[PDB]
Amino acid sequence: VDALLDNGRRGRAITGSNKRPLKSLADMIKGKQGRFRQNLLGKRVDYSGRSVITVGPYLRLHQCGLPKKMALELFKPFIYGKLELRGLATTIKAAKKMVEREEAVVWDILDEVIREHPVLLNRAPTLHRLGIQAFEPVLIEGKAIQLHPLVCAAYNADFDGDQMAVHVPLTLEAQLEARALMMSTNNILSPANGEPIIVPSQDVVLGLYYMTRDCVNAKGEGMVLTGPKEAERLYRSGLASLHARVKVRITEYEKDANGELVAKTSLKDTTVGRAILWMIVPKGLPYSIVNQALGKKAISKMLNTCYRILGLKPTVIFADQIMYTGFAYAARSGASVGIDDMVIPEKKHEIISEAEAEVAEIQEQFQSGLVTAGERYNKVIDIWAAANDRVSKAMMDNLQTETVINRDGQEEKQVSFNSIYMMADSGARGSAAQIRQLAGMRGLMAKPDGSIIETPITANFREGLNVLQYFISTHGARKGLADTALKTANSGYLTRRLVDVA
Amino acid sequence: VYSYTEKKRIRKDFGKRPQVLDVPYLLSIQLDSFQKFIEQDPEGQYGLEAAFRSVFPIQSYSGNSELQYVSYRLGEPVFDVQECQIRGVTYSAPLRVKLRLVIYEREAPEGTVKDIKEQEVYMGEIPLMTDNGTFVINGTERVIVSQLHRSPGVFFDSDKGKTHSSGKVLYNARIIPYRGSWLDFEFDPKDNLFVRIDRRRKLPATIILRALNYTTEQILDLFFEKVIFEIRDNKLQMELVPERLRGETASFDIEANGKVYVEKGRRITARHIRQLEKDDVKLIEVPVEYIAGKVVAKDYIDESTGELICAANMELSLDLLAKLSQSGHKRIETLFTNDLDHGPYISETLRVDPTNDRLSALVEIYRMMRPGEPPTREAAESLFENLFFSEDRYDLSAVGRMKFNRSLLREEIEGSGILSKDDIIDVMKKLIDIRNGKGEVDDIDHLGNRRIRSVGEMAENQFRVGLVRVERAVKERLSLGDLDTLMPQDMINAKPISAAVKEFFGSSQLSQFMDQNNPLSEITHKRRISALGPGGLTRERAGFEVRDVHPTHYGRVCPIETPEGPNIGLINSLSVYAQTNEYGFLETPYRKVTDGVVTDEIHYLSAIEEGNYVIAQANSNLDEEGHFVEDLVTCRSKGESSLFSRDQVDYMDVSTQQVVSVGASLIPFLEHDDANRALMGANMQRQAVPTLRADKPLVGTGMERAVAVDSGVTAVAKRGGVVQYVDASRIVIKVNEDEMYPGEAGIDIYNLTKYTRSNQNTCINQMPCVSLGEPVERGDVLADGPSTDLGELALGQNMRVAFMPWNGYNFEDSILVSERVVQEDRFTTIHIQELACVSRDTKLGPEEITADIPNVGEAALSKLDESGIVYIGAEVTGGDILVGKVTPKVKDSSLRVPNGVSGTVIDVQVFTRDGVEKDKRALEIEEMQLKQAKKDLSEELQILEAGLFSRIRAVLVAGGVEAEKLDKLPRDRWLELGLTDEEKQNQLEQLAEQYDELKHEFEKKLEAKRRKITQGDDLAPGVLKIVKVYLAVKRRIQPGDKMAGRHGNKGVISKINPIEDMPYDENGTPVDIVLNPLGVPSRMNIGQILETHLGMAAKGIGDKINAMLKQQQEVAKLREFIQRAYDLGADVRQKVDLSTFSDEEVMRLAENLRKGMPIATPVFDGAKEAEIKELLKLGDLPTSGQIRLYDGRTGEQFERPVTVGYMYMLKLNHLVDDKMHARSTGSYSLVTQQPLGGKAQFGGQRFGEMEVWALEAYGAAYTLQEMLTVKSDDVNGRTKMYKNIVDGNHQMEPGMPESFNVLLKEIRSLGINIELEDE
Amino acid sequence: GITKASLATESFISAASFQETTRVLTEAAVAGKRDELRGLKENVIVGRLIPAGTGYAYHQDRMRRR
RNA sequence: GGCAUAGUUG
DNA sequence: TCTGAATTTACGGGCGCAACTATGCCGGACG
DNA sequence: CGTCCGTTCGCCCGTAAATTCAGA
Ligand SMILES: [Mg+2]
Repeated sequence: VDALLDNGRRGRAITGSNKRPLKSLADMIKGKQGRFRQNLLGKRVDYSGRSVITVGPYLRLHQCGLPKKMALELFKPFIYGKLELRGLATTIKAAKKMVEREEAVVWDILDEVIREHPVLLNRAPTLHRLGIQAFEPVLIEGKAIQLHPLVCAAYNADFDGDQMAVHVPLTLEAQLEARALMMSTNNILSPANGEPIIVPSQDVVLGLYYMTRDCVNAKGEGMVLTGPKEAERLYRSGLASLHARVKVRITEYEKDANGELVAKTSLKDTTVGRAILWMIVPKGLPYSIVNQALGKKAISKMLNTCYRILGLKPTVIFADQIMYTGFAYAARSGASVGIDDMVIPEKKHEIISEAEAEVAEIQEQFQSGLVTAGERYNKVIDIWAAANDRVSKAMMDNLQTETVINRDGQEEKQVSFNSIYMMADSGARGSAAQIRQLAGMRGLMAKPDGSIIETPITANFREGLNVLQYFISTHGARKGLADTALKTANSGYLTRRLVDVA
Repeated sequence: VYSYTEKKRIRKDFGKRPQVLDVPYLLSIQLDSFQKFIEQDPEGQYGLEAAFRSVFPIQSYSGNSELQYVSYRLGEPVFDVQECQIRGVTYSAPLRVKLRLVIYEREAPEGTVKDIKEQEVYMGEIPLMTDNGTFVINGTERVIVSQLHRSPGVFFDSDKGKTHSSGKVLYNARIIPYRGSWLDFEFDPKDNLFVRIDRRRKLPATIILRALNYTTEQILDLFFEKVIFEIRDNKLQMELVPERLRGETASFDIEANGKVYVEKGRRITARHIRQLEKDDVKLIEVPVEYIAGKVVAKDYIDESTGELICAANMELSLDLLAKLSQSGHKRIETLFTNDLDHGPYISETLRVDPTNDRLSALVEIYRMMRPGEPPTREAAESLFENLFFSEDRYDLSAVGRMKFNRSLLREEIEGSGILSKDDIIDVMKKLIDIRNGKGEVDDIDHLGNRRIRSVGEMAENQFRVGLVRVERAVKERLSLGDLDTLMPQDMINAKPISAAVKEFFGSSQLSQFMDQNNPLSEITHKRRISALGPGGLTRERAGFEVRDVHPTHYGRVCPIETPEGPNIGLINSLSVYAQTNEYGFLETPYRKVTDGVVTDEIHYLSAIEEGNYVIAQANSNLDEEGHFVEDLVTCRSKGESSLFSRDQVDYMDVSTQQVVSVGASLIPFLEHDDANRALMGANMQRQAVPTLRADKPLVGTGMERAVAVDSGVTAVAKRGGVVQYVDASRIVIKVNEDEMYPGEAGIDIYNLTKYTRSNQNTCINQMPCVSLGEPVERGDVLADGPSTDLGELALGQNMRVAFMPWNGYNFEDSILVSERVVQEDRFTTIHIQELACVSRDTKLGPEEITADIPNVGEAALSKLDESGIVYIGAEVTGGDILVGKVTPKVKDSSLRVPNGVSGTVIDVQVFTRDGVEKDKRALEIEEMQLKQAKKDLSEELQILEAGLFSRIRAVLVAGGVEAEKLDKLPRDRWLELGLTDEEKQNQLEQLAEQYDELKHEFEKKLEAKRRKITQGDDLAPGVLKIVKVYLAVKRRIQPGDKMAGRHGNKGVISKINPIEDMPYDENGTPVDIVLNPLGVPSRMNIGQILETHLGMAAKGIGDKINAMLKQQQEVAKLREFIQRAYDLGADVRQKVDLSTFSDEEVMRLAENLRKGMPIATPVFDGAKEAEIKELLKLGDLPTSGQIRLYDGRTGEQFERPVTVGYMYMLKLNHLVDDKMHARSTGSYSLVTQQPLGGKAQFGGQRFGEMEVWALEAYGAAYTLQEMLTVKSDDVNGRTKMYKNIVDGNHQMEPGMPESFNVLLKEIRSLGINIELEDE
Repeated sequence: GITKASLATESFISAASFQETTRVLTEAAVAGKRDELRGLKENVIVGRLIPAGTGYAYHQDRMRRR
C-alpha cells in the first residue's frame, strides 16, 4: 500500500519492467510530468501549427506570411462554415471532401476568412510576453512562415533554423484581444523598461549608417539642392554620391504650439543621403535627428522620440519605412567583407618582440633569485596585458583612420569606409572585442581551472593560430558552452519561482 | 607517381610540412576490438576463451561431477547481411561449444572416471560485426559506441571546500574494481579515518583492520613508529632518533655531554639539528611533563595481579607510569604522534570505534551491509570473506592491478585479482601520507586514469554475465543428475546467455541506431567515445570537470567535435592518429628525437608517459637532415606549453592534424575559425544529405579520400587488374596474373548496391567510376557511393557566393538562392521511405489484402493490381491507396500514402507467414526473385568460366600450343588434350577440379537459394502477412530548407530569386548564392572568407583550363599551364610532374579540372594568404578577391566591390516539409482528453506554462480561456465550439477541463477528500 | 524568500502546483484548508477567466452579483 | 498510444 | 549529575522551454 | 506454442533530529 500511494518514499522502490521504478499516484500528481505542470498549467491545443520561419522583408509590421497549406489546415471549420453558408455543400461530408481535394473554390473561401483574423505567433522559449504576438496572415505559396524582421529582436529569433508555432484565436473575444492587446503594432515599447523593442537590428542600421554619412570629397560636393526630392533625383541618376556634403533646403515642422505644426524652412549643410532619409521622417521631428551618422543607438532614440512626440501610428509607419529604406540602401551599398578589410597593424610585430624581450628579461630576473614565482607570474601577466592593449589601440587607430583621401590639395583624415569598421561602428554586428581578435592579437586565455595563462595567443584570425593556441582557445570555448547550457536551467528556475511568488 | 585513380584528378596540395605517418584505418578501433572477441586466443587472455576459462570447469558444492571446457566455434551465419537486413532478423552466428562431462565415483581423485562424453553443445548466438564496423540487430543497422569510463584501481581525491565551511580539505581514497564492491576511506573535520563499502553508513576505518585479524598493538606498530623510554637510573633517559626533532617546540632544556644543544623554551633549529646529527646523540634525559601527553604503544601487565594495568592506545599519565614503575617494566614503547607530519589519526580511530575483537568487527560489518537481519558469526565471516577476497564477487582486472600497483609505487605490475591485507594496508598508509603533506591527489579527468571500453570488451562482459546464470543452473543440476544417461546438452540452458547478449546488443545505452545519412556521419559515429552508459556517468549528474577540455586530450580526443546541448564534453570523438593502449588507455604517436636529429621512428605514448617529456610542436621547421632550425622551439613539458632548447626535445608531433578528429579535419582553414563556429561546422558537416550528384570540394583538406575509403560506402578493388565489364549495378575485374593465386581463376565481381534506404530515409546508391578496359590497382575505388566523387568525400556542392546584403532577404542568418541552383537540380535529394501494411490475426476474423474495398471508386483502385498491392513505378501521391486491406466487423483499413507525400513506388516486398496460402502478387514476386537469383548465379558462373577458360588459353600458349584446331573441338572437351610432361598439365587438372567443384557448389547453392526464397517467414506472433512499399520522394529545394557550410554558417533559404534578379559581374555570370556579411564579425569564422577567395582562385584555374580546352589547343600549352598551376606555392611538398603523362592522361586530367582545380588545404598547415593571392593572380582574377557587381533588377553597379567566390555549401537534413505541421481537430489522448503530441501522430502544439504566463501578462483572458478549456480538453465545450464555428457564430461555452476532473479523481484516490463546494 | 513565500500562501492549489506537491497537499488535507481560487494560477487550473485582463470585469461582476 | 533509451534542432 | 543552546549531521526538496527521428516493450516461466 | 503468478559515484539549500558544550 505504501508503494501504491507513494512508490519509493519509504525506500526500495519496487520495479516492474526491467529495473524501472514505476509511477504511483503521487508520481502522477507531482513533479514536472504530473497533472499540474503537464496537463493543467500548460496544455496541448487544437487549431495550432508549427513551421520554420523565414524573413519576408516586404511585410508590414502588423502582418506575417502564413503558408497556404497551414492556413487551409488551421481554418478548416471556418471553411466548412462558409462553404455551407454559400450553398456549396449541404452536408459537412461534402465540404470536407471539397477541402481535402483542394478545389478551386476553397481558396477564395480561405482568402475571405483570412481577411482580418489574427494568428498568434510564438517562439519556443517564451521568456517574456513579447514571445507571443498576434499578426495578420498573408497567404504564402510555401511551407515556411515569413516573420517580419523588426519583431525578431522581440522574439530573439534569428533565421538559422528556428521554428515558430501559430495559434488561431477562435471566438470573437479572442480575436479582439489579439487585435487590441497582442498585435505586433501595439508592442512597440518593451514592458521591462521604456526603450523600444522594434529597433532595426543589423541590415537596416548598416544601410542607414552608410546612407547618413559623409566623405571629404565626392561627386557633387558643395552643390546647392532645392530639397530632398532633388537629392534623390541626383543620387538615382548618378550625378552625385550618396554621401557628399551639399546644402539642401529643409522645411521641418515643429509642434511647440498647441498641437499645431509650425513650418520652418532653412538651408541645412548636410549630405545627399541625409536628405533622402529626411524624405522618410514624419513631420513632427526636428532635422537634427538625421544629421548624424545614425548608428544603432541613434535609430533607437529616433524611434523613441517619434513615439513620444507623434504617437503610435506615425511611429509604426516610420519604423516600416526605416526598415524598407535601410534594406534598400544596404543592398545598394554592396557592403561586403573581405580578407583585406581586417588590416593588421604594421607595429604589431615590434610590440610582440618588445613583450617577448621583456618576458625574457623577467625570466632572467627570476632565475637569479631576485623575485619569487608569484610576483614573476603577476609581472608577466601585466606586461602581456599591456602589450595586448597597445596592439588593440594600434589596430583600432589604423582602422578608424584607414582612409586618407584627397585629390584637390592637402590630405585630410576622415572616418574610414572600411567594411569591418563600418559594421562594428554602426552597431550593426560585432564590437571592439571581436574586431580586436579579427585583426589584433586575441590576447590572454584562461585555463579550465580559471587561472590565466602566462603566454597569450599572439595570433589573430586573419593569421593562422597554430595547434597550441587553438587548443587553449578550445579550453576557453568549451567552458563557455558548458556554462551557457548549465546557466539556462538556473535562469529558467529563477523566473519560474519569480512568477509563482508574484 | 600516381596509381591511375589519383592521376585522373590531382588535388593541389598547399601543405608545407611533410607527412610522416599515413592516416590509419579510421575504423580500426571497432574492428580490432571485436576481432579479439570472436577469434580464438590460445593464451586465453581475450575473447570468449577468457570467459569460458574463467567460468568453466563447473563443479558442485560436493565432489560428485564436473563439466569442463574444450573449445568453442562460430558456425556459418544462416543469413547473409543483405538477407538479414531484408528479412529483419539479427546477423549472428551460432556459438557451438565442446563440453566434456566427467563423473567421480567413490575415491577417484586421480583415478579413471566412470564415463566421459564430448559433444558440441549450442549456447545462444552472438551478433557479428559487418566489415564496416556495424551490426544488424533486427534488420536495422546499429553501432556500439566505445565507452570512456573510470579506470579500475585506487584514486585519491580532496573534496576541497564543499564541506566544513572552513576551507579544510579532506582526503578520500577509493578502490574501484572492474567487478566488485567499492571500498572508500575518508577523513572528517575531526581528523578521524573512516571506511565505507558501497557508499553505505560511514563506520570507522580500523574496524576493517580488526576484521583482518589485526590486534590493536600490531595495528599501532604497523601505522606508527616506536619511541622507547628506558628507566636506566632515573628521569627516563629516552632513546632518541636525531631526525625526529625537526619541526616541534622544545619545552625543556636539550643538553647532553656538557653541551646544551637547545636552551630552555627555545625551539629546535637546523643548526642544532646538524650539531646533534654530527655529535652522535642517542639517549637524552627527559622531564616529567613530557610523558603526560604521550600514548603507550602496546599493553603491559603487573607481576602481582597478573592482569592488564594499561591497555594499548591510552594516553600515559603520571598514574600509569607510577603503576608500571613497580611492575618492573623499564622499556616502554610509545607512539610518535607529531602535530604536523605524523598525525595520530589511527590512534583517534582506535579510540572512536567500539570494536575490540574480530567477531565484533565482522558482526558490525554484517549489520552495516545487511540491516535488520539477525547476524551470525558464520554469516558475517562468509560475507566479509566474499566482499573483497573471493574471485567470484570481486575481481580487479589486469588494468585494475596495474593502476593499483602504479599508484602505490610498487615494483611489479602483475598480481592477484582479489585484494589482500597488504593492499588495503598500503592504501591506508598512502592516504595517511597524502594527509600529512607528502604526495598529491589524482585528477579523475586525466586521460591516464580513464580507459576505453569497446564493443568486444563489453560484449564479453555481458557474455560472462549470461554464463554466470548458466553456471549456477549447471551447479544446481549436477546435484540432481541422472549421471549415466545424458550428454551435456540438457545441462546447458541456451536461453539466459542469448537473452543477455541480445539485451546488450538491442536495448542498451551504447548499442545505438547508426546515424547513416553521410559517409562522414557513419565514420564519426563509429569513432565515438561516450562517457555515459552502464558503469559510466549520467548527464544529470556529471558537470564542470569532465565537460571541459583537459590538457591530456591533445592527440587523443578532439577538442572541438562534441555535441552542444544536454551533453557537451561527454560524447568526445577519437582523434585521427589516436590508438587504444594494451590496457585500454588512449595513446598518440610521436616521432622520436634521440640526438638533435629528429628520427623518423614512431612511438605511441599514452597520457602518463607523455607527462614527463618534452614534445616539440608539429609546426617545427626542419632541414633535410632533420634539425630544429630555430634555437628555441615551442614544446610542452608537463601539460604546459612553453619554450624549450634545441637539444632538450625528446619527441615531436607526427602530424599537424593529430589534435583534431576526422570530422574537424575536413574543414579548410580551421585555424582561422573560432572554436565555437568550428564545433558547429563539424557537427553540421555530420548532417549533410547526399545530393543527386557529388561535387568534389574545390577547397578540401586532403582527408576526403581517407574518409570516403575507410568508411565502407565505395567499392574499393580487392585485387588489382583490368576492368572487364561495367554496368550500373555490377563491375567485373580480371585480376592481373601477378596478383592471381595459384589455382582458382580468379576474377572479382563487385555487386553495386543500387537505390536503397538508409537509416535516415536517405538514398544509398553506388555509381561506377571506371570505364570498360581501364586498368585498376589494389585499393582503387571502382564505385563511389553516396556523397562521394571519384573516391573523395563530397557532401555538398560548391557554388558561386557573394557576400552582400540583398534587400533584407539574407537579413539575420538567411541565404538567398537563385533559380539556377534549383534548375540545375544540384541540391535535389532522393528520400526513400518504407511503409508497412500488416494483416493481423485479430478476433472476429482475420485481415485480407484483397483489392475489393468499399467506400471507394474504381479510379482510386485503378493503380492497384488484381491482388490489391500497388504496381512498381506508380506515381502515388498523398491519399493514394498503396496496399488494399480490410478488417472484419467490414471496414476500410488499407495502407495509404500519408498526406503531403508524393513519390514513386520503387520496390514492394511481401512477407507471408508459413501456411497462409500467399496470394497472386506474392507468387509473382517470389517467382521473379527466384528467376533473378538463378540469373545472378548463372551469370557469376559463366563470368568465372570465361575467366577460367581465358587462363587456360593463356597457359596453353606455351608448351604445346594449339591455335588452329583448338576451336574445332568444343571448349568443354579440354580434358583429353595433348601436352608434354610438366607441371602445366597438373595445373590444368587443378583448374578442371576447381571447375567441377564450382559446378557442384552451384547446384547446391541453387537448391539452397530456392529453399530460402520459397520458404515461409518467421513473423511476429499474431500477424498473417506483411507488405512493405518503398516510395522514393524527391526533395528539390524550397524557402525554409536549412543549408549550411563547413564553418558554422547556418541559414534557411528565404527566397528562390529569379536568374535575372541576382547580382552579376562584368561577364554576365550571376552569383548562385547571396550571404550576409554581418554574420562574419560577430561569429569569428574568418575561414569562410578565405575559403571563398581560394575557391574563386580554384574556379579561375578551372575556367582558364576550360577556355583552353573548349577551343582545341595543343597538349603542350595545356600541360605547361597545368604544370605552372601545380608548381604554385611557397614551400609545398606535393611536387607533381607532368612529363610522365603521355599526352593522354594530361587530356583526361584537364577534362577533370575544367570545372575548377581541387585544392587541399591541410587543417593547420594550410594555404597562406599570400599563396591565395598568387593563385588568384595566376588566373585573370583580382588579388583582393573582390569584383564589382551589378544589380540584377536596376542594372546599376554596386559600389564597394563585393566579395565573390565559390563556397562549398551543404544541405542539412532539416527540411521544411518535414518541419511544417498544422492541426484543426484530430485525435485526443485517453487519460486526459487533450490533443495528441508530435506530428507523426496528428497532434497539437503545446501551449505550455510559459505561454500561459505570456497571455497572463497581456490582458488576454478570453484567448487563454479558449486556449486551455475549449481548444484542449473541454469535450462538450469543444464539440459545441466546432458546431458554432461551422454555424458561423464565434462564441464558446467555457465548461471545465477534463484534466482537472482527472486530477480531482487522482487526489481523491489517495486518502484525501477534495471537492468543489457549492456556490 | 520567493519559494518560501510562494509555498506559504493561503491558497493551497498554487502551492501544490509549485514545488513540493506532497507536503502542501498533506498540510492542506490535515488542516482542512479551503481555497477561494482568487489568484491567476488557480483560475488557470480550474479553467475560467483570469481576473487580470478582460476577465477582471467578469470577476468584479461576479463579486457584485455574488 | 504509453513509457524508456539514444540521437538531433533552436 | 540534569538541562538548555548551539553545533553538526542526515535527509528530502529542487535543478528551462518547445520540437523531430529511431528501436524496444509491457514477463520470464510451467503444461 | 497455450497459459500464469513474483547497484553507489553532482551541487545547493532548508529543516528536523542527534550530539556536544556549558553550565549550576
Ligand atoms: Mg535561432
